Amino acid sequence: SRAQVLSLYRAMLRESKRFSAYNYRTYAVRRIRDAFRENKNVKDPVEIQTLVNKAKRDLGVIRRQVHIGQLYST
Amino acid sequence: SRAQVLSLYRAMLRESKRFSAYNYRTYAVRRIRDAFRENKNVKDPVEIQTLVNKAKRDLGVIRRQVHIGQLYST
Amino acid sequence: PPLTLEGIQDRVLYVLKLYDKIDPEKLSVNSHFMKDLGLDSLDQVEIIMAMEDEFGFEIPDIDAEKLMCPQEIVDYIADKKDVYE
Amino acid sequence: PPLTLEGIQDRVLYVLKLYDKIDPEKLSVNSHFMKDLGLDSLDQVEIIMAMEDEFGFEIPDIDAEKLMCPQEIVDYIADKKDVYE
Ligand SMILES: *P(=O)(O)OCC(C)(C)[C@@H](O)C(=O)NCCC(=O)NCCSC(=O)CCCCCCCCCCC
Ligand SMILES: *P(=O)(O)OCC(C)(C)[C@@H](O)C(=O)NCCC(=O)NCCSC(=O)CCCCCCCCCCC
Ligand SMILES: [Ca+2]
Ligand SMILES: [Ca+2]
Repeated sequence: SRAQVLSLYRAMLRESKRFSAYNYRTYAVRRIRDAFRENKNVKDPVEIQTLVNKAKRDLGVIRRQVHIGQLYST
Repeated sequence: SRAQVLSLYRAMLRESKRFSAYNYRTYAVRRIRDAFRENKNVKDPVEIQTLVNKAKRDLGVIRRQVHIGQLYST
Repeated sequence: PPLTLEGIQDRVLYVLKLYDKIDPEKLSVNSHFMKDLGLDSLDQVEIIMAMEDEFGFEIPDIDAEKLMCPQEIVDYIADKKDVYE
Repeated sequence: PPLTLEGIQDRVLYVLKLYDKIDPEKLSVNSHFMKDLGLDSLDQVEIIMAMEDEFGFEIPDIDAEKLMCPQEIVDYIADKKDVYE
């Protein structure tokens, strides 16, 4: 649903800001924006659920990468 | 100074609330309240600093006890 | 149920009627904790902590230290919970 | 320097003048992001995140999703930072 997509969009952009390197913050933001926008006008509901599940999963990937980056920090 | 005493008073009461057992929350609160009040009308400035330093120290004691309690929890 | 100004004031005064150091017959919505109710600033810290418990959120130190009568507390809660009627 | 309503509005509009998707000549303090500026709700999420960066605090999702013109943002910032003039 619309609300779920926008909540995940915001959450992923929030996590992206937590990367310490400027280049990787911009990389994550660009990837998130293009990935959500390129599906804006998808209509097939099951295809929407599939894409929502990908966002849910990649939000986990982003959070784990943030944590690992913190462990390699100084 | 007045502001420092009241900041520490509030901080200690806040930490007291984090104990899991009702009896120990009430024990800590009672001890904090009596200890600050029984010195309300102290005038000797160096004696005030001494009591402020005790509050600073016992705030650390309270925080460490809270943490240890969390480790013994379920 | 969503918060209202009437509910906020009723609950603020309720919390104060349970604070055993206050003389029940001097308490009003504009009673100054110090000048009118004979409390001190140690009491005031405890009173605002009791308001945090009643309404379910923390009040920063800089804000809490300014609230010295029930009406000021009501106005603050209403502001922070965005209550207009 | 303490925040003022004038400073809040100037900085809100500044942030929007740096958002490259907005047509500069349609932007006004009452421009609706969707109906007037041709943005969508993905853009709106990004705009409010940019306001968080400018003013230094986070806006809860339920609040952020309602802000759809600059004046609404100004009113919200002023409220949350307790600015009255
Ligand atoms: P308010 O009425 O405007 O002001 C109240 C105060 C006390 C700030 C004011 O009356 C004042 O300035 N008094 C002067 C003397 C003074 O400052 N007294 C207080 C000193 S601080 C103090 O006594 C702290 C003692 C710390 C003991 C902690 C015990 C904790 C136990 C832990 C259990 C787990
Ligand atoms: P707004 O204009 O009111 O609404 C915008 C949306 C998109 C919600 C609306 O137009 C809509 O409902 N569209 C229907 C189709 C849809 O919902 N599309 C979006 C599906 S969700 C999606 O595409 C997520 C893809 C996840 C990819 C993540 C990539 C992350 C990369 C990480 C790098 C480290
Ligand atoms: Ca408000
Ligand atoms: Ca406000």
